[PDB]
Amino acid sequence: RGSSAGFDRHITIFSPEGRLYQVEYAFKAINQGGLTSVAVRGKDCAVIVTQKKVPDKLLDSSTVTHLFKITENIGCVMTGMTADSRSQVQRARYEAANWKYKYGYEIPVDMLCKRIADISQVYTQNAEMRPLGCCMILIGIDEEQGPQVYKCDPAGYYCGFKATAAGVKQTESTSFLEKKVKKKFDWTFEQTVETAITCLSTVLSIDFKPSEIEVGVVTVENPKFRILTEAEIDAHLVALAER
Amino acid sequence: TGYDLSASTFSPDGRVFQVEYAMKAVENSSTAIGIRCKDGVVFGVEKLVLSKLYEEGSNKRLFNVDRHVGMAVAGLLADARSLADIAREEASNFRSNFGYNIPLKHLADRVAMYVHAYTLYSAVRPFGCSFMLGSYSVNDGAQLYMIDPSGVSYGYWGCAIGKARQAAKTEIEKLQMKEMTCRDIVKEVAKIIYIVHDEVKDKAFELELSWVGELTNGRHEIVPKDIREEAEKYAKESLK
Amino acid sequence: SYDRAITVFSPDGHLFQVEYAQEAVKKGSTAVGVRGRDIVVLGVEKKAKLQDERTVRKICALDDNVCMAFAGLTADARIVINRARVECQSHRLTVEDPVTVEYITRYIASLKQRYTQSNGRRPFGISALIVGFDFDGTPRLYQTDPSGTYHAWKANAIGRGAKSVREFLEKNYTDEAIETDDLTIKLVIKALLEVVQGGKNIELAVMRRDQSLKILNPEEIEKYV
Amino acid sequence: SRRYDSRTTIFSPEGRLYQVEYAMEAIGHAGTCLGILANDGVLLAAERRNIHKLLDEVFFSEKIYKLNEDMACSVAGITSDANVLTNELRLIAQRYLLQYQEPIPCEQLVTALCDIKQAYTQFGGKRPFGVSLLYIGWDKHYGFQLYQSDPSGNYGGWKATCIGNNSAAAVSMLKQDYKEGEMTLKSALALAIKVLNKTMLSAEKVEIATLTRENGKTVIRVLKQKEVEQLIKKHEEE
Amino acid sequence: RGYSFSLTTFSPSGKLVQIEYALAAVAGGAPSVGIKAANGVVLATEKKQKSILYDERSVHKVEPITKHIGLVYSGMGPDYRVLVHRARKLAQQYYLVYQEPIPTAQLVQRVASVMQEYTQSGGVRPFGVSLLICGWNEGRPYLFQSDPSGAYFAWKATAMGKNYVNGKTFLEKRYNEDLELEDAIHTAILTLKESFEGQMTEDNIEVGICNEAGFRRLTPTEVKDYL
Amino acid sequence: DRGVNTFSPEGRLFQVEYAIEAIKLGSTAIGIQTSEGVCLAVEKRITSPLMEPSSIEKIVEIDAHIGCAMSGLIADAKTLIDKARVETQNHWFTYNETMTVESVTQAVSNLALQFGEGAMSRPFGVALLFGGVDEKGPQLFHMDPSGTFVQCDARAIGSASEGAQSSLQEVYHKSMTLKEAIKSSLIILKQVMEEKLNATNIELATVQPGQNFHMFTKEELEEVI
Amino acid sequence: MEYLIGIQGPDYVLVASDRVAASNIVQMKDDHDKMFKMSEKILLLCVGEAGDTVQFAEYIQKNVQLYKMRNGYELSPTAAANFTRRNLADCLRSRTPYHVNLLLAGYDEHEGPALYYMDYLAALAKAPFAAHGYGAFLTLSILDRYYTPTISRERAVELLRKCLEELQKRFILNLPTFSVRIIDKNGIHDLDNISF
Amino acid sequence: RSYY
Amino acid sequence: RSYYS
Amino acid sequence: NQYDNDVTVWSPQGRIHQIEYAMEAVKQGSATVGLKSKTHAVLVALKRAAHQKKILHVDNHIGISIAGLTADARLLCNFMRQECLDSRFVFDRPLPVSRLVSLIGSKTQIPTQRYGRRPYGVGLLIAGYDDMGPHIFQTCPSANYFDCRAMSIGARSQSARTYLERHMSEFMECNLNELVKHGLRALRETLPAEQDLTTKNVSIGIVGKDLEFTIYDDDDVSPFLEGL
Ligand SMILES: *[C@@H]1CC(=O)N(CC)C1=O
Ligand SMILES: *[C@@H]1CC(=O)N(CC)C1=O
Ligand SMILES: [Cl-]
Ligand SMILES: [Cl-]
Ligand SMILES: [Cl-]
Ligand SMILES: [Cl-]
Ligand SMILES: [Cl-]
Ligand SMILES: [Cl-]
Ligand SMILES: [Cl-]
Ligand SMILES: [Cl-]
Ligand SMILES: [Cl-]
Ligand SMILES: [Cl-]
Ligand SMILES: [Cl-]
Ligand SMILES: [Cl-]
Ligand SMILES: [Cl-]
Ligand SMILES: [Cl-]
Ligand SMILES: [K+]
Ligand SMILES: [Mg+2]
Repeated sequence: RGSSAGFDRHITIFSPEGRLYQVEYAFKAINQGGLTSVAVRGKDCAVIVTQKKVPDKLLDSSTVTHLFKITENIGCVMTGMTADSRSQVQRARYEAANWKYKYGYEIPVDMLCKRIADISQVYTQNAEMRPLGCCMILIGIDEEQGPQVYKCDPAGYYCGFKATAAGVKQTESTSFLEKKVKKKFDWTFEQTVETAITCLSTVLSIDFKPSEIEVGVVTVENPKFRILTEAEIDAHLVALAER
Repeated sequence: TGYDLSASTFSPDGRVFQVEYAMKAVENSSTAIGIRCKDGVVFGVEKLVLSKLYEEGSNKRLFNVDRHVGMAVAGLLADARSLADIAREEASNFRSNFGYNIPLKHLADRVAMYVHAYTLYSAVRPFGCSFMLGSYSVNDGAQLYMIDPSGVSYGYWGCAIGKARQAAKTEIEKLQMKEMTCRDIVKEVAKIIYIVHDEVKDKAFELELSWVGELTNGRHEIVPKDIREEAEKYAKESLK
Repeated sequence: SYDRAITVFSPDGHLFQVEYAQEAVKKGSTAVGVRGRDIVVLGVEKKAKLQDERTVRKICALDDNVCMAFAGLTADARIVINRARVECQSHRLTVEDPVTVEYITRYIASLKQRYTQSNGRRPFGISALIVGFDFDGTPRLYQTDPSGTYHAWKANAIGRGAKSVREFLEKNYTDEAIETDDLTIKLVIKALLEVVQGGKNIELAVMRRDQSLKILNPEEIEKYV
Repeated sequence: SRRYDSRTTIFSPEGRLYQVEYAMEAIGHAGTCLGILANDGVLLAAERRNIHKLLDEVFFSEKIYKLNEDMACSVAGITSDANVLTNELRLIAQRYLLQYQEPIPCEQLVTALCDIKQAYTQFGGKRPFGVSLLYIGWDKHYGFQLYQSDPSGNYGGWKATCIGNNSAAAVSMLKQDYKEGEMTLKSALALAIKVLNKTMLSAEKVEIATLTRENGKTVIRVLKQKEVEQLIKKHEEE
Repeated sequence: RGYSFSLTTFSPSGKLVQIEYALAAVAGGAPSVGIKAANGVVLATEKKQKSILYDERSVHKVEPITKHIGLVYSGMGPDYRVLVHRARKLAQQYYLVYQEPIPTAQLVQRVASVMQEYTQSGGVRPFGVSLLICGWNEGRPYLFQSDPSGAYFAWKATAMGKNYVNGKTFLEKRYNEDLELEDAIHTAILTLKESFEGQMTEDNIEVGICNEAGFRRLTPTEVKDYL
Repeated sequence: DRGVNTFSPEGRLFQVEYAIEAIKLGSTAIGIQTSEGVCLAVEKRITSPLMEPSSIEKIVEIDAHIGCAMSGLIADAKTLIDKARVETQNHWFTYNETMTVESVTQAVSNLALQFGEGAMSRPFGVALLFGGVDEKGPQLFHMDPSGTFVQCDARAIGSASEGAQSSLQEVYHKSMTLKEAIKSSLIILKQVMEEKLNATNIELATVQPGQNFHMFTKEELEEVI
Repeated sequence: MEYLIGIQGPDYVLVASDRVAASNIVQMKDDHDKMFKMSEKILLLCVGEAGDTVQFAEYIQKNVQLYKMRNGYELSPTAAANFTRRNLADCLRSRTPYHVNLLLAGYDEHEGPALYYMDYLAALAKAPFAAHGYGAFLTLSILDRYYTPTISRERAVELLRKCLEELQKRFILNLPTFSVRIIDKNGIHDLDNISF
Repeated sequence: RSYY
Repeated sequence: RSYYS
Repeated sequence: NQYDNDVTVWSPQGRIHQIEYAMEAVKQGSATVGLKSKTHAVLVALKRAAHQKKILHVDNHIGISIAGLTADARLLCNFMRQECLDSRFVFDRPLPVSRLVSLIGSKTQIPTQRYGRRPYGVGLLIAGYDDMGPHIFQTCPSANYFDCRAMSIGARSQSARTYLERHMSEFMECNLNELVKHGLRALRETLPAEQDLTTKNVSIGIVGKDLEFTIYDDDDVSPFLEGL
């Protein structure tokens, strides 16, 4: 019951309970960022929303982002340690480019997520490096399945979701999103951008300015990953206010 | 017993202490600042004089990493010099492969990913240095980036590293740098260094100044001696 | 591959792993060597019923003109013996002469020394007594130990109770004792009977001038006892 | 990293190899396994540690492995390590046959594997194999043979031996009952049941293989359950 | 670089503790059941459907290796994916040489060999997974288990994961050899139902079958019917 | 726990410190440099009358013009001696001339400190006296496990070197003849040795401008005593 | 070229080889020996390219001797022949092929006498008699004519003498002396040289 | 244990 | 121990 | 304790103890002094049997003085010699002194960041002459390097540094004789009050505008000591 032996808290060897403490500590590392991200998919699109905290006025806020283009058709949001995050983004871009080169078609979102997760698994089994203290959420359109939302973690777990979250208010976001799908017919989100912003606003108790969040979208009609401008975000925040 | 001996070890609260300890080495260094203005970037360094036996110009903390890119450092200087070499090699390789000058943002990203690679393993230790990269071109305008020991990279209007970072930022925030020329900024940079300089604790320092902008035709250069001396005199008289 | 420095210096200039290797030798069965006038004799203590005697022998031929006995880790010994056997053939190949007893000793010793200064390896836990004749028909007896030191002896013992046997040989190794072939073999048996308390649990081998190794039968050993 | 290295291939202050000794501890907790040499063959008798009711039994044996035409073996210790080593034995045997176009003599096969085991105790910084093996075989040099190897890479020839659980008690019974040079296969069989009777009786709980010569050719056969159930009945009368 | 020393070693009592701790990860895993019938094998597992937000069809626990071989696991999901990839690769390498589908037993042996490597090789921990492998070759069904050590066993029926001890005695009571595949699926679901509680649907269990026609996962519709 | 390439707070390599301590476990060697040549003298330190004294070799020939006395862990020295022998022959091959005593010493000391993490796991636990004659005249050099080498007029190494060095500084003068130097070192060896000095338990060698490296025979030692 | 000949009888093998070492137009040695003792009852006779012959044969020699030292008993002639073939065949497509033609002659205690023929391509054949060199073209038919499996050692020597006389008569090269050896249960015996 |  | 001699 | 055995371990105070310990090694070496005028660069060294060499030739235009581990010193000297040879081979011109020092810093930094490696336990004074005139550089176990008007390293070198600061305003305009004497006087400060500079314990190296790097020992240093 929380027992330890030897170096089971220093390197990724099993504890008496069969736990990997270093892996568990990597999840704690995600929260050191102090940010929360939300993703939701509908029939028509998939959306990622994250906090944008710019505490320093001397920062060029245009260079502060957690949204990343992996390919033209795949976007992602990164939660956790920033430099670890960027490294995983580069790897995703590499895996996706290499896939296209070898196989002559764009990597499916599920496959890219699986690949990143398989890479993370290695860090949980080999003692000499640490896991990355970050979390990746991928969005894209699949030709057959429609909009996709995938998430992988430092343990090397991955899954597709109707909606998901990451970061500080992950559990509270999951609670909010669960209570909303159970109401919709056929357990499916309809107003997806509105759902994501509302979820994040509730769990944080903020009520955002357009400069305080980032929004990325893929749609069935427009598969190319797109980052909303400040004016585009505002039109959503103004609409969610005037009901 | 301790969770702070290896960069390949997380603490129970999800911290990597070796990276944090390397950042402390930066915090113990004297201050360097970068300010992005209308038509370029200016760098200034409080360079502590440890001995009167040293030559005026010894232990430079300002580097050219490409013809259009300057670098200002704080922390363990040997580590900083090796990062200057990494950056130079990266700029050099980019030109060979792609056939043009490396964009500043791309260089920052590339060097940062190199820095980051040293935060993962027991086989190596994190760099004990932070640095700023500055550049100007007509197409890209003025750009200023800063990288820390963890490998984080962001762009700035104004930036400070070293022991008087917070005090330097306070002064920098008072400037409307976007509207100012490099000529005006060198004076302000000199001023801010003289303000944050702890005259009681650290005795003697040389001011080190460089710039890149329209006035240098996108080439990173040392600020001319005559302009540097004018800035020193202005900073000295302002501190009255 | 594994590159940990295993043999290192301690305060006082000790190489602990080598000293521990020497302890492994002392846990080994006693082995005695005597150089005679025109004969060299090796004798070893034996540890059982139901065991095949042929398979577990502590006296081994390296070449036609060289053989050795060992004390310590028996697995380590097999490795050293086979290394030496290869080297004896490489020498015959390159110089067209059989190895001198000193040459092969020097080889075995330097092999052992290397395992005291190489990364990722522990020392060999054996000592060896190496006997034979040179081209000019001079009888030879050498000893090697884990450190890689080697010396020539008139007579010597290694393994458990080597110190007692050595002190016996010091008082007993005279011209009268090595005057004939029968008395040379006897001196070895007597040396062994000093620590084996036995006589039926001893293996013995003789080597004469250009005549190859001859291992004595239990019936022939019972005659001396 | 020197911190995390358990240093598996070093000497203790007494000149002992701890990993080797701990490996031999593992073997002492493994299923009983014994071999007996006779005038007309060799046999292996093993305790099955797979005695669950829901097991399938898909192979002809569980603890007895054929190595080549003239040789079989049995194992005590870590099962997975035994799989590595037995595969390697098959490779060595085939490498010899390729080279010489004759079967590998039994002792040569044992020596070759023991060299691998010895290497793991001296360099590479890995844990040794936690396996003792009993080898039975025939060659043109020494005829019927029985060998035993242990984790350090030591081996020896035996007329009868035992490894695994209660092997000390078994070796005692063998010393008393084994008639040196007068054993047939039928009497060796009897003695094997008698020894396994004390140290452990059911036909499902034991496994017996014999090695004989028929028409200038080696026969290795695992006794059927009917033959074993008849041997168990023949003892209880005594 | 990479560590060259073993992270699994023998303890004074002759135990390999890392393997035992690996088995603790297995025993803490979600329950899995394997039943070999007269004319097929069935693999069944619980999906820790901790939320309705999951897309349960996005990842699978019951996985094809070849056309005639399938597998499931108890323990650590990411470790399982490694072994699934290796098994698929080993099956193809065999096919390229022999131009014949790999026998189930041959696949298990090769996979178990990989699992053995991680108990001895430098700088790695063992896998925290046990495998249930099913197959059909030589007009005969097969069910194997492979444990973290690399030891493998052929089973008529077994269970692994949480409450496997209780599951095994449940099977010992409800299994005869003559039982056919249709009935074997029924009793496999009931075995998982012993240690479930949470209202069983076709979304929180996965079932795979193996017969003459080969290995396939049961479709959600097929599972709904058996419930 | 600690690595082979660790500095102490005092700025010393631990392993090198410990290797220098191991020299003190060695028997005493003496070298004296005169204008008439250099002499080397070493205590054999016989541990048993059964051991052959001539199989203890602590003075060796490097080339016709260079000798070498050793003290410490003798097995470690063999690899250093080989390097010196090979290097002198490499120099002859390339340049068709004799390699200077200094150059040989320099080449051997290049090996030291070349350890760390199947390469060398630890420093060599031996000290060397190189004595020879080149175009600069007779020369004696000392090298220790650290790889430091230096020219010496007179030097003692081994267990009783501190006392022997005191004796040397008293007796040595620059105009001193070689015959005096031989007698001096034998008198000093006599007083620092545990056992009684005779013709079988010491070694002596000279190199002169006139003649090649010469190991003193038994009869030549008796004359000197 | 160099000449090799072997004749297997009921309980012995008789072997002979020329004793000339040639270079260009001159005989450089007239007491050359082309036979290598592998063990007490095995001879390897080796001809072919300079360097390759002695390098290959001595390699096999030292390996056959190493086997004996390691195992306490010797390779059988058949095992030695296959070992030889393995090595030569392994080198065939390597950077270091050996251009050698061999006879291996031996007596086994259980199998009796044996004679093996091997060419540089490393094809191995057991033969009751065999010959290498240009001389073989002139002598093989004499062997075919007169050989019987039960031939005595006395007759084998005279049949060898017939072959050697044919070389003196008909062969364009000067081969005046021959090494002669016999292997039986008592080991290798040196017979008198046959000289002209 | 089951791995013996 | 049985691994000496 | 746990922060001082590995060069890859940062302490909580942002230090690396192994590097600091390596710097102690140079303090245990005997004193050496370097200073320059506008035309010449001079090295002076105290030598601790013959007196141990301290000044080494690198190229016709570069020489060094050493303090610390002798073996590390030769390893670094060999690297430096090689770099100079490489430059002359490729470009047919001497390697600029500042470029060599940069190469040294880059080389000596590598082991300070890699596990199982150790810093170079040696400090160098480097005297050179090139297109930019005379130079004195100092290199450290930390892999840092300094461009000096004058410098002293080794045991009791603090008092040599004190002398140098006092007199450095007149160094630039000194002829060679006066510049060497300044170096000798500074080095003499390191000595106990009774001990004196002799021809046995002093080593001098000189490079300048029209003089290749030359080392003076024994009888050759007599002219320089006579003027004191
Ligand atoms: C993805 C699909 C699913 O049901 N799981 C288990 C909770 C996932 O992680
Ligand atoms: C700077 C670098 C160096 O070697 N030292 C002497 C200890 C410094 O002060
Ligand atoms: Cl909705
Ligand atoms: Cl900072
Ligand atoms: Cl070796
Ligand atoms: Cl002993
Ligand atoms: Cl076979
Ligand atoms: Cl076979
Ligand atoms: Cl390692
Ligand atoms: Cl896969
Ligand atoms: Cl297939
Ligand atoms: Cl399927
Ligand atoms: Cl000494
Ligand atoms: Cl040194
Ligand atoms: Cl410094
Ligand atoms: Cl200093
Ligand atoms: K890890
Ligand atoms: Mg060729």
